[PDB]
Amino acid sequence: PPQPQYSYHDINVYSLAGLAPHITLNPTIPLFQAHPQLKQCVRQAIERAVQELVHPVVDRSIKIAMTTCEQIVRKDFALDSEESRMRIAAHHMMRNLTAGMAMITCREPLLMSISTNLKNSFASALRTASPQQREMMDQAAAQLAQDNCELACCFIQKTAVEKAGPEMDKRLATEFELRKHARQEGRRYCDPVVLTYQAERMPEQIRLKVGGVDPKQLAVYEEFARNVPGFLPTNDL
Amino acid sequence: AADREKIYQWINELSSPETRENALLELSKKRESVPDLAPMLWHSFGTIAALLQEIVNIYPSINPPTLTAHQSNRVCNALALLQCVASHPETRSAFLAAHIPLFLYPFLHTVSKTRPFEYLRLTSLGVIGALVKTDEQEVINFLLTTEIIPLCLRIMESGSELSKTVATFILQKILLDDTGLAYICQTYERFSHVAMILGKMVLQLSKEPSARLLKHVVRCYLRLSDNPRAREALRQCLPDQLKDTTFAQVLKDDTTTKRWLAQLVKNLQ
Repeated sequence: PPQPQYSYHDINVYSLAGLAPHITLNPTIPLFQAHPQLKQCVRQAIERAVQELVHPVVDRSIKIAMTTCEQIVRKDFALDSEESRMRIAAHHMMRNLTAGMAMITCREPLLMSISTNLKNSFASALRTASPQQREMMDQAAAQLAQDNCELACCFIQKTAVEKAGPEMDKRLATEFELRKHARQEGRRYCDPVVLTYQAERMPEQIRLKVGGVDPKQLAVYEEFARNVPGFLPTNDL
Repeated sequence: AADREKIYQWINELSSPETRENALLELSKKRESVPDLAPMLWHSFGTIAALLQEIVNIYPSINPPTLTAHQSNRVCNALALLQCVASHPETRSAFLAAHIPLFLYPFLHTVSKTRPFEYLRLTSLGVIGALVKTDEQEVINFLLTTEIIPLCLRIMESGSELSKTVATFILQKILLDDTGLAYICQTYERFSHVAMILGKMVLQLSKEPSARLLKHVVRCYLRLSDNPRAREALRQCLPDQLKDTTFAQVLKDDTTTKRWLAQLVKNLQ
C-alpha cells in the first residue's frame, strides 16, 4: 500500500547537505516534549550514519548487481551487432538492480547506526541520564531511526546508481569491442554459439532475431528505467 | 501444435508489465507439462530480466515488512519459473553463472511470520533446493562463497515445518559434498553453530513429529560424523533423544532413517 516518499531528483547527493531539508522530527516524541533542544542533534547523527555506510553499501551493491546484469545483457543482445541498444539497456538494468541491492543492504545497518548515534548524542548533551529518560532516549532514537531510514537509504541508493553506470560501461568494453572490430572487417557481430542455438533449437515465435529486436520486446528494459525501487516512477511530466 | 503455440505467446507477454502477471500465472501452471520450458524462458529475449524485475520490485515491501498475499503470489509465480530454470540440465550452469540466486537471499533473510512472507521464503528455498538436487559440485562451490548457510540455519530453527525441511535438505546437500563438510568443520565456531541448531531441532521434533524433517536432521548428523573432529564433539553433545527410544515409534516404518541413526551411533565409537 505505501508508495515511496521521494523522487530520484528530490535528493541531491553531491554532498551530505542534501539530507537536512528532508529530516523528520515527530513533535510528539516524549523525549522531545521534555527537551525540545535535543532536536538540534538529529541532523548530525544522521549525516554521520550515512557517511560511515555509504561507500561499503555502494561498493557491495554494485558488486552484487554487476555480474548478474553483465551476463543477462550479454545473453539478450548476443545477436545484436549494434552497441547502442546494448549499452542503454545495460545502463537501465544495472542502475535498477544496484538501487535494489543498495536498499536491501543498508536499511538494517542504517537503523542500527542512526539509533546508536542518536542515543550517544542524547546521552552526552543531556547530560547525565535517568532510568525514565534513557527509556525516552531509546524510544526516541529507535523511532527517529525508523522515521529517517528511507531518506538515508535513498541518499545511499542514489550514490550507488550514479556510480553504477560507468562501472557497467567498463565491464562491457570487450562486448563493445567485439561489435566494433566486426564492423571494421565489414560484417555484423553475431555470437556464433547463440546464432546456431537460436536458428536450430528456438521456436520461431520466441527466437532472437538476427535481423533485430522488435521495439515491443524491449519493454522489460524500459521498465527498469521507469521504475527504480525506493523512488517514485517516471512519467511524461 | 495448438497448445504449444499457446505457450509461446505467454512467454512473449512476460516482457511487458501489462500482460506479465497473467503470463506468470499461466506459465507457472504448465511447467510440469512443458519439459523444455526452462531453455525457452532462458534463451528468449528479456524474459529472465523480467523475472528479476519481479523479484527486485518487491524489495521495497520487504523492509519494513508490508508484503501482501497478492504481491507474494505474484512474485512466487516468477520464482516458480526460476526454479524450473534452476533444475534444467541445459540452463542450470548459466543460471548459476548469472548469480541469480543472490537476488533471492534478501527474501531468505526476512523474519516476518505472516503467510505472505512464509510462502515467499518457502518458494525461494525451493529454487535453491532445485539447484542442489542436480548434484553439481559447481552449485555447492557457489553456495559456499555466498553465505547461504547462516540463512538456512535461521530458517531451520524458526520456519514452518515445510521451510525447515527444505532448508535442512539444502544443508544436507552442502554437507554431503566433501568441500562442504570441510568448510563447516573448518572451525569450532562454524561446527558448533550447526550442531547447536540441529540439537534444538531434535528437541522440537520430540514434541512434534515430522518424519521428513527428522530424516534430514539425522542425515546431517551422520554426515557430520565422517569428520574426525566432528565425531569427537558429537560424542559429547549428541542429543539424548537420538540415543534413547524417543523416536523409535515414528521410525519403525522408516528403515532408511533407522539405518542412518544406527550408523551414526556406531560411528561415534
